[PDB]
Amino acid sequence: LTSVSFPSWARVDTWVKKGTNVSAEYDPTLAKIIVHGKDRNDAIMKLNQALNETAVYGCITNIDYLRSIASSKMFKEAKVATKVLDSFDYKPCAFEVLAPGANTSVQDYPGRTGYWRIGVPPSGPMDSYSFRLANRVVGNNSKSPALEITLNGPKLLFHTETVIAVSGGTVSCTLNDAQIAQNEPIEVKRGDILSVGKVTVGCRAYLSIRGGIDVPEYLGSRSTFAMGNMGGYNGRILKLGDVLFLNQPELSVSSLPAPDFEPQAAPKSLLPTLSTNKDWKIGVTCGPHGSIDLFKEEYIEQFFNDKWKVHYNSNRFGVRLIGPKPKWARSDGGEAGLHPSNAHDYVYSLGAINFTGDEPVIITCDGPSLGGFVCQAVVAEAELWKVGQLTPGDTIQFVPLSYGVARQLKESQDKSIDNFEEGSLLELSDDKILPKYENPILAVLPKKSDLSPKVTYRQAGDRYILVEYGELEFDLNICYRINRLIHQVERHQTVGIVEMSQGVRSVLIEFDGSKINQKALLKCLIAYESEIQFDKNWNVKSKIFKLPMAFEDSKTLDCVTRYRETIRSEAPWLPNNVDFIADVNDIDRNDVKNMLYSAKFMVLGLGDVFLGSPCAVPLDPRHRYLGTKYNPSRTYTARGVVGIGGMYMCIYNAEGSPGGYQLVGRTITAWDKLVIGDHPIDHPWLLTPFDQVEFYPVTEEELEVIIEDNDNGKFKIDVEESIFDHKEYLAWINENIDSIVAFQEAQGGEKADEFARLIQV
Amino acid sequence: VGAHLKGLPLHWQLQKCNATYLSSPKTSNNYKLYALPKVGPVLKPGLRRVNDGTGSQIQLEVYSVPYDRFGDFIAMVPEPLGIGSVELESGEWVKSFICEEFGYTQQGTVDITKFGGFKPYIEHIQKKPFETVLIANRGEIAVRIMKTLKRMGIKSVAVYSDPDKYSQHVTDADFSVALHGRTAAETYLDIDKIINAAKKTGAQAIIPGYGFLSENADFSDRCSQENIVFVGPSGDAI
Amino acid sequence: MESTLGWSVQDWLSFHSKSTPTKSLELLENLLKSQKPAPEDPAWISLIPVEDLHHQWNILQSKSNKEELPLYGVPIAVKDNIDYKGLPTTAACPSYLYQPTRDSYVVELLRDAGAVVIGKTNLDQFATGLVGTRSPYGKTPCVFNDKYVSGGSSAGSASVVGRGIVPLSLGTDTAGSGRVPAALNNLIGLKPTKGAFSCRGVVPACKSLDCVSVFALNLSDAEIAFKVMNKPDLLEDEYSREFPKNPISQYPKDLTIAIPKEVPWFGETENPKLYTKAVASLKNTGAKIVVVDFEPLLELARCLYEGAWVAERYCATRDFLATNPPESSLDETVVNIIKGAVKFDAADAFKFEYKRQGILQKVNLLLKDIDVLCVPTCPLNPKLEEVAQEPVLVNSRQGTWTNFVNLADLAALAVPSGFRSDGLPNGITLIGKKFSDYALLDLAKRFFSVAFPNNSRTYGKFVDRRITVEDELDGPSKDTLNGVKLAVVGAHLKGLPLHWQLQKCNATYLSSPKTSNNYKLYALPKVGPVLKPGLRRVNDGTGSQIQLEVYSVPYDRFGDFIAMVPEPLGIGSVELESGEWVKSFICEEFGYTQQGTVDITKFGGFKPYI
Amino acid sequence: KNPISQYPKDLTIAIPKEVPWFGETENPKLYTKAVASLKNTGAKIVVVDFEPLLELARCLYEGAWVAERYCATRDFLATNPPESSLDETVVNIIKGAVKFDAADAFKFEYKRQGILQKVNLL
Repeated sequence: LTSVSFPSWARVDTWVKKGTNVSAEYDPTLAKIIVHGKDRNDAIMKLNQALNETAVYGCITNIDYLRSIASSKMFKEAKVATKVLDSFDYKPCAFEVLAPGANTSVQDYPGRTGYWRIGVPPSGPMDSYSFRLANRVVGNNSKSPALEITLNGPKLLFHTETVIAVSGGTVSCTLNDAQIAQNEPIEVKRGDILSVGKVTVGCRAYLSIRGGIDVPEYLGSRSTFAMGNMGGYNGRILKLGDVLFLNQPELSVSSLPAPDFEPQAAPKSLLPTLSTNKDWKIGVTCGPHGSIDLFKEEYIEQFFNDKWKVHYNSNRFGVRLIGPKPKWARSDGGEAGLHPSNAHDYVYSLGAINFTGDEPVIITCDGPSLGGFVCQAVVAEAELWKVGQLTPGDTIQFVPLSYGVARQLKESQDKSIDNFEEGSLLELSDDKILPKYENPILAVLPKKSDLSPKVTYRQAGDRYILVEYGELEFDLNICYRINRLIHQVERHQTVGIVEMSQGVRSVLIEFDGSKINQKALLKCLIAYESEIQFDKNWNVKSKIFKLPMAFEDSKTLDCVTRYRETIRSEAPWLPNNVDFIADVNDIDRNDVKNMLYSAKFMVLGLGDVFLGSPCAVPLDPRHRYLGTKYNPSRTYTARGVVGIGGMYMCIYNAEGSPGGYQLVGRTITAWDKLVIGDHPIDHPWLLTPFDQVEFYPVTEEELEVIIEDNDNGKFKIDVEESIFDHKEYLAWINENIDSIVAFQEAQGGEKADEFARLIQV
Repeated sequence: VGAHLKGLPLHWQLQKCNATYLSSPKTSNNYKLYALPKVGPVLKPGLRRVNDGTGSQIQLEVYSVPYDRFGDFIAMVPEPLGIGSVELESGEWVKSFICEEFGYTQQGTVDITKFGGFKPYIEHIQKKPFETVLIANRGEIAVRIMKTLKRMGIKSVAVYSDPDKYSQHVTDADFSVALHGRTAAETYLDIDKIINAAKKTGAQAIIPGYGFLSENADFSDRCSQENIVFVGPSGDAI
Repeated sequence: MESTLGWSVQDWLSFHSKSTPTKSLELLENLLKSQKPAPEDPAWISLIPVEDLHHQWNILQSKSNKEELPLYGVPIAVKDNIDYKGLPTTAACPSYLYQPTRDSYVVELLRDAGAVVIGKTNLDQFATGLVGTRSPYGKTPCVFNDKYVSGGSSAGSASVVGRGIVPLSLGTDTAGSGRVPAALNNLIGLKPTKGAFSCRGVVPACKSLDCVSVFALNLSDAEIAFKVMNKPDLLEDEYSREFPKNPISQYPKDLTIAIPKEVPWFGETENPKLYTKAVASLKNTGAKIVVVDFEPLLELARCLYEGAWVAERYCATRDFLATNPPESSLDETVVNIIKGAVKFDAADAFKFEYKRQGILQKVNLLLKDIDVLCVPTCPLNPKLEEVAQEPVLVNSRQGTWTNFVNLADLAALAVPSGFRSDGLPNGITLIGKKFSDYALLDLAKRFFSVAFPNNSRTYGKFVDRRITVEDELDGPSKDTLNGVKLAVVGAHLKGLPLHWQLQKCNATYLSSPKTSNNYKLYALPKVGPVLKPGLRRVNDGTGSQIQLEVYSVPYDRFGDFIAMVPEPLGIGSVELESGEWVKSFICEEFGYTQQGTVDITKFGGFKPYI
Repeated sequence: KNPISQYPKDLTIAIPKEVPWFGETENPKLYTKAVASLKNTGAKIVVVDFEPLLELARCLYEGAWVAERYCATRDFLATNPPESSLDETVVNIIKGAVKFDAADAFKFEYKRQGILQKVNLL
């Protein structure tokens, strides 16, 4: 059960709440809902309200069935008999999944916004334009949820009447076996079977229903995030047998937004132009890292000159690309990892083209947030829909685009959806395209003092400016500074700023171009930057987490095995990741297992990677080991796995997430989806920047006990509220300055460089 | 007149506002005292002044409440009550609790004037069947049986299968005993396990709910032949 | 473009709303350009660079609820006494100059509220004097006639406001420095309750007595500035103290205003006429005017002058004086005063503190039955050359009515009373007890409407403009309440004959909602010469919505209010239309169950029926 | 008016985080026992940092309050009365006041007010 609400004024005898696992073993009673009225009629009305007010989700229930009975003319007139219910006409205002399709999910738009700094992706439709067309064609409010069909669709039985439309890729669509048109409002009867087949052109299509689909919100949105078992129809793609409810105003008690518009065939000039031949031009804004401090000149040229092929390992987390190999400006990435694409983890832009080692991937709507590699360019907001229609084998070319042109396209899609009038859709055309890639570096502030470092402002998408502190280097003070920058925008309350996302030495700033333009935001930022005042003696509230971890358990090791037999079977960090850490740092593997159980990990940012996954750094500089992130990254990692990426530590809070850190052991997830855990945290992400994580040793089997206990809120997380005092820490550094320096001077050498050379292949 | 009397459970509210005890006089014979429908765990009287013949003298305690604090005091005074005035035996008028008409006109109001005061009556009101009781059940009935047990100050004992080790009724109970296994037959239905569970926890009685061993007469008889009281009918009747 | 001289705060905000971020930046740039520093305009010690104006304005744009910022883009001047981080701080002493790295808390608050600082403003050196002549940066003239003194020590700030460069400015006041220059320049001078405005980031000069102060052209703007800066700062200013809840907002029409038995004028003949007339005008507001011997207050004033309080100024400056800075940097009159502190040991400081406490006993006995003092702001309008001739005696006399206020923990508002024959202004200061600042403002409002009938009130040098709307007040914001929400239905309603009882207990009107559908209303048998309703909660079903007025009644005062409530009424709770429960008048059943009771529910309220 | 006459059975009683005894071994036992007794009345005991209060205390000693005695006694002392009438420890404490300006006295009054801000919040 995922959400459980009962009328508090009735008596309800139950044994369930948010969190409860309901099994099929004994008897499927959930609750007994008991009402007390002045007389039969008063009681029948009370019982209906109570039933209306009962929200239980996570299991199929008989609530709708109850509601219909409690509501019947039969029950009220008291024409009740032991026989009645056996011939009772029950019709769900709903459809039913006769077949699921390859990957069919409830989605909405703009999706799960508000939480990128945490690493909660928006989800929602992969091609947002078609999605919104589909909604509009049927006259839905734009917040209505719809189905995303991928590669091939479901066949659905409708138990009630409504209007339907399909938009997106080319798919043959059936209503009771007669072909049906895309982009038109189709009237569906009851007993009707709608079926949408294989997508011939593009990847995805969208099936809208007048009034939208009735599914509970999670974190503001009805969008499905499958990886996180979050949202949509009970956290997953549809299955044979599922039953989804609609919003018929007369037969419904629903909080879904009523339709705004009469249904209407989409004007054809407003339809998007899908490629015709598995080949695409895709507009991007240059940046953040398409600059020669990181990539060689000619590789930047090749990036935009050559075509990229879509790799079979592509999905909503991101679309992987095959093409030219990168020539790097640096020999390695220093402390953030040896491979030259490795970067002090910073928060990515939706649409960013992320170089996970020597291969790139487009970050899409189910995609990672706080990440450890450089990004070359970012698909323009309004161009992302193309990426949602790519299929393996497609070819693409990235086409440079100015901030302004990127806004033009976007605004044209909004005007197209809002008015729904021929001719208002703008699309890529040669006079819209920059002659040559431009410089992503918008401005550089020089270093002024020890606590006020150089600032580098990089263009990072249609929607963001990346602010980078310092040289490519970690320094705790910069983390407090980022906190102060954020504070200066709040003090200042800036109009137009959507969300600021903390990374290790950076912060990503998302804006609304309709409220503030790129140039304006740049200047306010340059300016607030000089208002930041603080001294080396700062302090912060800091929660200290003590978390059980199994060293190199079976599921951690199996994650590497899967990576060896599926992606790269050997590399300098293979076959065993811990042996790599040990070898490149010249220590014993058990020295690595000692540090993990002694080091104090300060959380620097969240969503590395997904659902509040932390990026942390040992507070002891002698606990910072050389390393590297995978090249290329894994596609799969187990829930609770602990990683080490260069000197940084992460906990993969989600099951089945791509990952690039060196795998070392396993904890419990620091994401409590239903906030049922036994801790004092009020939202799902348990950690906050400046918190501290310490590990203590448990056995694999002792950890599986803890894991089950914690999923049911019967495990008592060891958390203490305290205060991190930078002046106390500076103090501590001195009382160990000599140890620290001796450790630091002796860290790299020729051996680490051979590794950096091999790692780069 | 009510819960603010010395020894009753809202008296503290007078000490909070730095009140000072003055005296214990009675109203004139012009009042009637009603015990309002109990809702909270605090029972509350309401005074009613009458144009006669029928009022009596009710006992009161009179306090000096600083001018400075009276605000703090009335904020703690909920519907249907209020502060008005009352006439003492002596003829002096004095601030006092009064009560809306609506108040003493609810179902469940009892006319309490006979007792002359509110203390008398809370004494004319003021018996544990078992000390610890085991529930031979799971789910919703277990939870409901435990609410009553709790309210009765009776210690409760859960029993659970392995899929139920995390269920409400296990949480709610004072004590619990893992039966080991998954199926109905493996656990809840296994008389030997159940009776051992009640032994192990020193439960004087077992209450079965419905389903499972509820209408099982061997079980009712096992309880009897074991000196554990089956809360249900005899094995014979069953 | 467009003239900006003599704009109210509201004038400025209106411009900003209907203008663009760029044309409003230009207006301030243009204002900044017209100002001159140094000796050319003695009023300004220093002015911001154009870059700083940009910085402040970028800072400002940065804010996302502009149009909720009560001083959005409003320019202000601040006494060079008070830190603003964009400019140096000087205390009118060239070699004392220093650069603060941080704003006054007070400045910081005004900026948070949207204001832009334009410059630091000239003052008697180290804020020592009431004349404004004691600055090596120049003698600031009276805004009306350059032969005359501007008044001090907040001289720049008065000048600047008086000619409408800027609608608000900051000063400081120990013993008159925020009151005297208001009188001499036709301004409002607000001297708030001690510790209300933080003194964090102002250079100490009589720390234990000192207040930040405000100049304005009108009551409205003085009020907005007060609301902005009246903020605690306990851990950073040892004399900061939090305003209490439920501040009074109006004196009764009835209030007792004390005036002095003996009013020395020291030869001056014009100013007495303004004072006499001003007293006449207060009488006409309905105030009770009482003539009172101000002996104890003058003993208190003398204690200031005789005592060791000068050692406070010396304490704040001796390290610096021992630096032996260039003589030309110093005002000699100021420095000689400050060095008078050397002849007092610790034992002396105590002896005088003892005497001060003794006088205050007498002063507190005197003020117990008085609401307000009405005092001439100052006896003279000194000529520049007159204070050159007698550089100490003029000063002493200008402090006749100002020196005892802070020692007595009082608040004060200097307010115009009109013009003398020779076209110079003067006025009165109204002195109230601790935390009366809001009521003083309102009392000024009421004074103004009689003294300046038919909207005939001038401001600053603007002798031919009229106050229309700009002297009106919001009163204290709901922020400040802490009381019982009380619904009245009967004789306590606005306009009926027990409303006064709410005013006596310092109630505040909140709203006028109706009950839910559950109530009847009765008229009870009249016995007094007042007729009285009783509310009845009902549920057969047959109730109406009865009309109510709802008031916030301070918690410490509710005792006083309920004590006035006789049988058969009482205070219980009632249900409003919206479902909220709220304290209210109720009625014993016996009350509306008498012969003579009339069912009044029909009228929906008690007004309709009476 | 209305002076309180009773603390609640609940009252919050503060004791110091640091209790210096300067070598004394017997008296700590009584203090411990006494705190136990207070707990047992139903009072809530909270351990609290008394620094600012001891900071206030030292001001009486280091500060210029000693000048109050000198103020109260100097006219007499200047008579130079017979040494044997005077106790030397006292008179020397009192003559220590000479080392304070008016200015000094204020400087210390300021610090006192600053501590009291902290103490009244505490």
